[PDB]
Amino acid sequence: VSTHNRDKPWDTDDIDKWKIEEFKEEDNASGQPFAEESSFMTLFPKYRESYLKTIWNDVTRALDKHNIACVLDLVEGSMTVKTTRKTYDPAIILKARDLIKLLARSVPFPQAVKILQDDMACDVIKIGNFVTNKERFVKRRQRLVGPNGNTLKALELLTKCYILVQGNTVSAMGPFKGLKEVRRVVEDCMKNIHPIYHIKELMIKRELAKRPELANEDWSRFLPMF
RNA sequence: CCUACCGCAGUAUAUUCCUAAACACUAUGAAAUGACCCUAGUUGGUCCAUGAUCAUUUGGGUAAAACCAUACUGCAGACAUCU
Repeated sequence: VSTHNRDKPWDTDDIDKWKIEEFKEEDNASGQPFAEESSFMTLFPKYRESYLKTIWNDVTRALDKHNIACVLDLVEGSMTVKTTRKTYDPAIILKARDLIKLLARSVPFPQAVKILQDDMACDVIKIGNFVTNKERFVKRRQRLVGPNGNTLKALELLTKCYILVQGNTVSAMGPFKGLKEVRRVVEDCMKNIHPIYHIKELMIKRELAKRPELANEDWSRFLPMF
């Protein structure tokens, strides 16, 4: 019910709106760097520490590709990413903040480095606050993994996203629709709705998306209630 | 009578060619709207015809000296007259 909405004839259906253009150093017509240095700081758990000790230079090399300074201070236990004068991309500092958050949340660096690509996007879901009891929290966290990781793989097959369940956080790296789907699955799993309940619904949704006629109509009649 | 050690002065401590590297010079073309660096400036900093900063190869230069140890060579056995 989009009341009082004007028409948009300038929009073209042939143009791929989902397409993403690359960026270059000459892309900005200002010709000048950022006026103020912008930094993002995160903390990491102590058990990550030594692993970061062995990876950080490589991390710096990755940020050396994107002209972003980085620092890792063990005494505060913090990692900070800073924009530089040679930096020309305004969103790469946000992607570096996502990178250090993913590195703190136990995502390995060969997987975590791909967040610097424009296509990838990450979501960190906090699951410590849903239930207070320890045994129920452990059980519901094991529901996501299941036996031998299998349903977790199914969740990957549900979303085409890298999913890592560590401590109080679920880290998901992938497309935005898969991020929203795995957010739904993780929150409903922490609210004791079983993961297979959403896995079967996602499979039925994919089968309905296979048929364009079913995709035109509502899937709620065909799909079982949950 | 001789030999070795002892004293002092020397020589060698690998040699020749090619090549790699460092430092500096020299030859050629580029200079005052001169060149370089820094989240970078109401005049920032550094170098600069007393040669900066890039090239181009033009060719040659430097990498010692002293001492110890080892091996060899030579010089002398010296209390110093000299009026």
